Amino acid sequence: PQEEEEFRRLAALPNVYEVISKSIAPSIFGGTDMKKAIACLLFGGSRKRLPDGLTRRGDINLLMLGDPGTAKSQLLKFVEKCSPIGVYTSGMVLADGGVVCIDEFDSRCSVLAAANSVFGRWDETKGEDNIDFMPTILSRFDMIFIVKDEHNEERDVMLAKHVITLHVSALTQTQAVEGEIDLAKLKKFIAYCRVKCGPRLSAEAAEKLKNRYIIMRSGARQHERDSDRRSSIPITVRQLEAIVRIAEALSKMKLQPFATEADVEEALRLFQVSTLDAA
Amino acid sequence: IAKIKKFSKTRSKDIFDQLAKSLAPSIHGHDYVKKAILCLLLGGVERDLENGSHIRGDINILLIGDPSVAKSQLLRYVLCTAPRAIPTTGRGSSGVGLTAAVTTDQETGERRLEAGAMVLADRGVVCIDEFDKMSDMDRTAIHEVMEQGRVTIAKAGIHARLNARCSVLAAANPVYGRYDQYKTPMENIGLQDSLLSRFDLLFIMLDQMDPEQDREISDHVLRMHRYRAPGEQDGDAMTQIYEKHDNLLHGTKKKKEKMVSAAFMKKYIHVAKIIKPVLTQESATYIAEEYSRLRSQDSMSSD
Repeated sequence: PQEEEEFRRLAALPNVYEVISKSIAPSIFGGTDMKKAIACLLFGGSRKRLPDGLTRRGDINLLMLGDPGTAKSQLLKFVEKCSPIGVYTSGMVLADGGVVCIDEFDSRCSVLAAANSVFGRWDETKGEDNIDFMPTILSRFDMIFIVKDEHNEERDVMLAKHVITLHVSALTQTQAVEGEIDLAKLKKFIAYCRVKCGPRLSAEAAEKLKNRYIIMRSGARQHERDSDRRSSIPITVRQLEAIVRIAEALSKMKLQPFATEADVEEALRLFQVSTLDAA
Repeated sequence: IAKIKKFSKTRSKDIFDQLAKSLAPSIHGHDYVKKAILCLLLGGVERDLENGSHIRGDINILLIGDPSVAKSQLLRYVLCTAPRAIPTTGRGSSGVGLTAAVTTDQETGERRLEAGAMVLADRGVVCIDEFDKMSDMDRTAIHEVMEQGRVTIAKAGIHARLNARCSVLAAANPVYGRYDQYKTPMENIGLQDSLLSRFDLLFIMLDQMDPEQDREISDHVLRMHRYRAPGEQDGDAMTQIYEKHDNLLHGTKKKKEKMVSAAFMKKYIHVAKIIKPVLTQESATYIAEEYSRLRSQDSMSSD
C-alpha cells in the first residue's frame, strides 16, 4: 500500500519520460531514441475488444538491423531482465503479456527482434535488397531501426574511454548517475502502471494523426513512383494502428486518462525517425 | 410476396445491377467480384440424365491479389450471409478433416463413417483462405468434389459414396507475396493447369494506388470508421425494401440511390434459387459462336 504513493509521486513529475529513458541501460553509450522506444515498448499499449468478436493488438513490435558489434544482444538481455515477464530465444505460449526477444531472426506477447545484414555488413550505396525478409512479415513490425558503424576518430576514443571507465569503476561503486531508478523499483513501477489503467486518444489528436497519415501515405507513394522500385517497407493502416498504440503507451506512462497532442507528436517523430529512415 | 413481385415488375433489368451494388456497402469497388458472389448465391441448375450421369451445377471462383484488398472481408461476409457456410483454412484442416473417414467402433466391432467438412456442407458454401498454403494432396482430394461433387470411400468391410454438391470460395496469395506486373500470370499464380481448369472463374486484384482511388478509399474507410449505431450514447464502452439513408454510411451524393435491406435480399435470393430457368435456342447459337471466337482468339490475343 505504501508503494502506491511512491509510484504516484514518481509518475506525477514533469520529467518521468527522461528519467525512464535514462534508466534504460545507462551503461550503453548513445541510443537515446532506442532507449525511449524500448521504454515505451515495455510500457506498451492497451488492447480493445469489439462486440463483433474481433480483437485488436495492444502490443508493439520492433525490429533492429545493423552490423555486428552495435550492442544489440545487450539491450535484449537488459529488456528480458527488466520486464516482469521475459523470454529470450536464439531464433511464446509460456509468455503472457511479457516481452520475447528473438536473436538471429534470419498468445499476447510483445516481440523484440534482432537481425543481421544479408551480406554481413550494411552497404549504404546499394540501398534496398539488404533485407531478406518479405514485406508481408515486415509489415507486422511496428517500428524498424537501422544501425550503422559510424566511424569517427573522436567517437572511437570516447567509446573506448567510456568502456574502460565502466570496467574500472564498477567494483568501486554501483550508484545511479542522475536519479536513475533501481531495477526492482522500475520493475514494480512498470507492473503497477500496466495493471492500473489504460488511456485513450482524443478527437483533435485523432484528426492530426489522420492528416499526418494521409500526407505520409502520399509521400511514400511519390517516393515509390519516382524510384520506379517497390519499397520493402510498405505503409498501411497497421502503421496508423502502431502510431496510435505508441501514443497510448506514452499517455499510459503519465497515467493520464486521455492522451494529449504531445504524446502523438512524440510518437509521430519516433515513427518517422525509425521507419522513414529505414524505408 | 407482394413486395417481391412489385420490386421484380418495377425493376425489370436493374435487379442484377442493384443486388450486386448493394451486396456489401462496407467494401468499396470490385463490382465484378460482387457480381460473381451474387451468381454463386443464385447458383446454377443441376441436371440429371436418363442414363444417370451427373452434371455439376456449382461454380468455383479463385481470387488472387495483393494483401489488403478486402478478400477475407468478402469471405467473412459470405460466411455470415450464406445459410450453410463453412470456413476451412489451408493448414487448419487436412484431407482427413475435409473428406469423410472410417472409424472402427470398439463397442460393437463394426466400422462407421464420420462425415468430413465438405460432406456436411451439402448445397452450401465452403470458404478456404490461404489456399496457396494448402498442400497439393488436399487439392487432389478436393478435385473429386469440384468435378462431380461426390466422395467415394472404401475400407475393407464397408464401401459407400457420399454427396458433396457444394460451391467453393478460395483466397490465395502470390508466390512472391505481391503480384508482379512484368512477370506473366502463370509464374505469379504458380498452380497446375488441372486445378485452374477445374476452377470456373479466376479474378486478379491489383492494389493500384491511383490518386483518386486512394482518396476515395480513404474517404470511404473514414466514413465507415466515424459511423456509430443510432440509439447509443456517444463515448460509451461496449421490413422496407430499401435501407434507410444515412449521412455517413451512404453520403450526401448517394441520396439519389438506396440499398436493399439484408432480410429482403435474403428472401429474394431464396425465391430466385427456387426458380428453375429454361435455356432458349436463340442464345445457344450466340453462346456457341462466342465460345468458338474465344477458342480461336489464340491468334488474336495480341500482347
